[PDB]
Amino acid sequence: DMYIERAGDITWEKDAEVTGNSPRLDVALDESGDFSLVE
Amino acid sequence: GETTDGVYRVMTRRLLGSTQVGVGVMQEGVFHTMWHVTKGAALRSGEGRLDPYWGDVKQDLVSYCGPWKLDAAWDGLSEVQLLAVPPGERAKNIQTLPGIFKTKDGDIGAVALDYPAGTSGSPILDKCGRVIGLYGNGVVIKNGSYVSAITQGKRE
Ligand SMILES: CN(C)C(=O)N1CCNCC1
Ligand SMILES: CN(C)C(=O)N1CCNCC1
Repeated sequence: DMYIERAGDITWEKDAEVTGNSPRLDVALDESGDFSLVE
Repeated sequence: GETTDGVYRVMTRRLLGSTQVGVGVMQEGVFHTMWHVTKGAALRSGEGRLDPYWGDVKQDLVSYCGPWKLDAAWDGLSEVQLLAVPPGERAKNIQTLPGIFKTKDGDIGAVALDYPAGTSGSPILDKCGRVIGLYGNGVVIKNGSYVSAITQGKRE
């Protein structure tokens, strides 16, 4: 059986770690909910 | 059981020990997560039970106790925060500028951040603290890097 446990408040935090790039990608979404890259 | 607003871990005892299979958001008495995390199964909250209410495999979303309540959207310009809840680790805010998933049915924001599978369902937030979507359904690109869609449902 699956169960839930509280992990935190949902808030924006000033001076959080800033990382990650911003790619623009052509994708397709299938009937199963799987995304795939189109080229 | 626990109905307080906030971010929650989704755990199971089916495998070795206690395993975190995903994350979700409690808001206005409704628990929101990704479909692939629970597969539509019921959840426990202490001594209480959460039954699924709405779900869709294609959107990869599911709500418990009521209809989907999260209606904020990424503005297409500003940076956001992934409120990551990794297995066995503390909740951590990570600020990033989303990229774009371009599809035949329209454009969706995407976050290029890589966390273990059990982090699926962690919320993505705007500057007001509003949940603009959930992390955990995406793709792997050319350099082996994971990019997740900012997946949001519709509030009726
Ligand atoms: C620790 N972390 C968020 C990652 O695995 N990243 C590094 C920078 N952006 C891409 C993936
Ligand atoms: C859905 N999800 C977050 C995953 O399965 N990932 C991303 C790529 N690295 C392993 C874990």
